[PDB]
Amino acid sequence: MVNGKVALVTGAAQGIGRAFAEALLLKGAKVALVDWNLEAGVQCKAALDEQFEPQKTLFIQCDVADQQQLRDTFRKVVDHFGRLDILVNNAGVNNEKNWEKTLQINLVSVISGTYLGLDYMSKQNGGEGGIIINMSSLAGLMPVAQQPVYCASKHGIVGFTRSAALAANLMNSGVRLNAICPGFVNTAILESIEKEENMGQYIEYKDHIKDMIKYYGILDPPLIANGLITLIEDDALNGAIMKITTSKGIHFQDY
Amino acid sequence: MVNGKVALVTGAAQGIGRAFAEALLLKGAKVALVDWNLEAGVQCKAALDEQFEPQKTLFIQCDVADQQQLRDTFRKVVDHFGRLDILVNNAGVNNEKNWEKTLQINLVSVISGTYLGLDYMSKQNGGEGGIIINMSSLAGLMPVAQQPVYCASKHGIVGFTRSAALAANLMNSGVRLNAICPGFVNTAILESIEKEENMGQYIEYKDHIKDMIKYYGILDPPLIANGLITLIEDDALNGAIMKITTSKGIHFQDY
Ligand SMILES: NC(=O)C1=CN([C@@H]2O[C@H](COP(=O)(O)OP(=O)(O)OC[C@H]3O[C@@H](n4cnc5c(N)ncnc54)[C@H](O)[C@@H]3O)[C@@H](O)[C@H]2O)C=CC1
Ligand SMILES: NC(=O)C1=CN([C@@H]2O[C@H](COP(=O)(O)OP(=O)(O)OC[C@H]3O[C@@H](n4cnc5c(N)ncnc54)[C@H](O)[C@@H]3O)[C@@H](O)[C@H]2O)C=CC1
Ligand SMILES: Cn1ccc2cc(-c3cnc4ccc(C(=O)N5CCCCC5)cc4n3)ccc2c1=O
Ligand SMILES: Cn1ccc2cc(-c3cnc4ccc(C(=O)N5CCCCC5)cc4n3)ccc2c1=O
Repeated sequence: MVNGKVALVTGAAQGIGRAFAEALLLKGAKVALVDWNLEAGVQCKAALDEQFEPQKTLFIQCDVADQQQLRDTFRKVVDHFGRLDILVNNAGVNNEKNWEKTLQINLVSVISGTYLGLDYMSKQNGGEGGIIINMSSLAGLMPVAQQPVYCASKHGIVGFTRSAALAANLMNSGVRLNAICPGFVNTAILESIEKEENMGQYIEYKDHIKDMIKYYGILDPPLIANGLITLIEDDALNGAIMKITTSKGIHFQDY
Repeated sequence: MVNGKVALVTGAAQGIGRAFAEALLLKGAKVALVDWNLEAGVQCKAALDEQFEPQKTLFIQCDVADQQQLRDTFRKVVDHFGRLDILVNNAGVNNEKNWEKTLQINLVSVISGTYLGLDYMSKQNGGEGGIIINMSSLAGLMPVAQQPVYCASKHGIVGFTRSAALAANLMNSGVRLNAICPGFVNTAILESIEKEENMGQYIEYKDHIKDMIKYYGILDPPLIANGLITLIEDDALNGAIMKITTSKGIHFQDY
């Protein structure tokens, strides 16, 4: 069940994040959208208000790269609603010129948010348990030539997820950690490859990514949401890596 | 071959780095030791001077985390031996309490050093070619419960190496990138898993990894040097993952 549970989704004003938020609110959940984009977040919240209830959503503007901001955002989330049951970490960028910030946002922020969610969720620290869902890509399971740091960040995310799952199992925290790896999703992050200001030296080789995209296909963000509702609804699923593609669909990386 | 080539090996004051430096100097290559430990580097340099020629070693104190020092160390290394031919990125600290520093030292520093090596080594830019070998662990392709962020860093190293190999093949830089994934190697980093000021919250489960170490045995740093020499000697090896264990031995991750 999801009804009555509090969900905290990072970067949920557009793309996959807002699809996750819509799915969670459809199943019934008080949802906190945190995002560093003020206008995008306000527009997303005002759109979600029209079909859902006004009081089941809460927008917070914060940069997940900052640590004090993330801690204070978690403080506001748990203060407003009251608890925390689902934590989805999907705030990624495709900047290769400033790859340091890309690594700080994709990987460091994921681990920091996971630790904060364990702080506010683990039974040892006081809580009932829950789920923490980390969003990686198939780049975390296979190499991508035109974006090395993004591949490294996704690999780090998947490794950290499938190790922290075993850790949390050992610590009796009651928190189950799973990772979601989509293929290509029709979002804005897909048009970033076409620009050199966040691609840099690899802007000359952006055609290979387009060829791969055409060969495989493009996934609707709603379908990705069906993955999130599938891991949450299953209690006996800890550390499993969800893979979403076109031909196969929603399956798992049998390790 | 490395009969007269120049190698920048990282973290060569002690442990695996010292074995790499000894092997390379035995083969005939000038070696630039880099370390953040003044005394540990000075003693290693004195020993290597007493063994090999005085002029084939150059010790430079630098913290690989600091970007300015790292780019101001490559400058002196290339301003001393003239060229750069081998780049061994080997600098890992196990510290889960300050996991931000661990991530910065293990993953960010390796990527920055690889980018500097491509800047100073790519055939199209001003160079001739060479090899960049990033040191990883078997935890780079397996989950480890008692150290999640270390697993994430190693997964990032593996993914970045695998992707950057294809990238460098695509840009015609002539630089070959490979990664090494040893098992348990008898060094001074295994004593850090028995320290609560170094492992933090996972110090109650160090027995689980100690059981694994006793089970798979331990490895001699000379074997990792043999693996490095095997990687460098073969010109048809780009992106191959180097696995060293005690039963199979030196072999490759067949992806
Ligand atoms: N869209 C795709 O085709 C794929 C995306 N993913 C992953 O899904 C995640 C999100 O999906 P996208 O398609 O990229 O959506 P997107 O284009 O909407 O980008 C994610 C959103 O997160 C927010 N965000 C970014 N950096 C942030 C930060 N530092 N602090 C707070 N909020 C921040 C922004 O609102 C941004 O629009 C990313 O981590 C991405 O790597 C996974 C596989 C493929
Ligand atoms: N020893 C083992 O059993 C395993 C080790 N490794 C890898 O080997 C490396 C560790 O070397 P070991 O010989 O095992 O032990 P070690 O800890 O003695 O070697 C690492 C050395 O690197 C240097 N170093 C650390 N941080 C630095 C920094 N920021 N700047 C400059 N120098 C720095 C220090 O001199 C340090 O002693 C790591 O890269 C680790 O991932 C891989 C698999 C298992
Ligand atoms: C059957 N099959 C087999 C292989 C396969 C591989 C991929 C596949 C392969 N490289 C990828 C590299 C990067 C990303 C990614 O995160 N991006 C894109 C760029 C913008 C940022 C967001 C996704 C990828 N996705 C997708 C589908 C299939 C597939 O359906
Ligand atoms: C046949 N076989 C099969 C599996 C296997 C697994 C490992 C194996 C399994 N977890 C590992 C986890 C971490 C590290 C590591 O980097 N540390 C240790 C801690 C201090 C920092 C440095 C190495 C590991 N090494 C080793 C050998 C075999 C092996 O020989």
